[PDB]
Amino acid sequence: SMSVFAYESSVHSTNVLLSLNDQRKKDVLCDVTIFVEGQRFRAHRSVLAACSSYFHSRIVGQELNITLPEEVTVKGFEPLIQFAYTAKLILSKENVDEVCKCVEFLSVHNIEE
Amino acid sequence: SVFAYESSVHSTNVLLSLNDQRKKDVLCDVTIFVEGQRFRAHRSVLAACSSYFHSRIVGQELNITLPEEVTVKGFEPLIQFAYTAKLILSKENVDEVCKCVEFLSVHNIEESCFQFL
Repeated sequence: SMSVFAYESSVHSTNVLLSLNDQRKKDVLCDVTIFVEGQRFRAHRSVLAACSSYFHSRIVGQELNITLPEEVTVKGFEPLIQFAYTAKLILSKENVDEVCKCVEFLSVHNIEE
Repeated sequence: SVFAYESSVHSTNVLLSLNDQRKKDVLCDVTIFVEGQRFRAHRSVLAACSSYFHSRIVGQELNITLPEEVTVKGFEPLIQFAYTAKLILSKENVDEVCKCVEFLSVHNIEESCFQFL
């Protein structure tokens, strides 16, 4: 019958993000280093720009080194880079104000505040 | 006490953004040559989506020339799949797309739908 068919993968995007996270954790095929409180986080500039307006501004014109200022803490940032790369944001009484602030600062998209 | 949120759309937003960078030619790092046509992409995404690109990328400005088995008619829908999750097949393109999936070893495509067209 069929002249056309639109095949749709329900697993593909989750799989891309998983592979990008695996790249990140193994430090393979990354292209940016973020410095937070003197701690080095490896990442992909495309993914950071996708997930955050702040990173988008600091990346789009441009290896790359980005220093986040003292308002950004590791306790606040670490869960957000994990969100960026996993779709899962784990918050606790301990980290929630630091995370909340760092979402305003980095302008991280798609987080129900 | 803890709240853990899991977005089922988040990975689909990131891929949308990456597709938009790709179309604008912003933040890309590899150029693919197919039939003398130039396709800009992200090496990380091609590696994630294809064993062939993974081998050509992992230890490596990056230029990747696909051989004459790879055609634009076969390739274009697959680079679009890789960045959208949607593969549009037609009686015209389906054999070319199918061969190019075998050649590139593109992940996450149910091969049984080639048979519909």
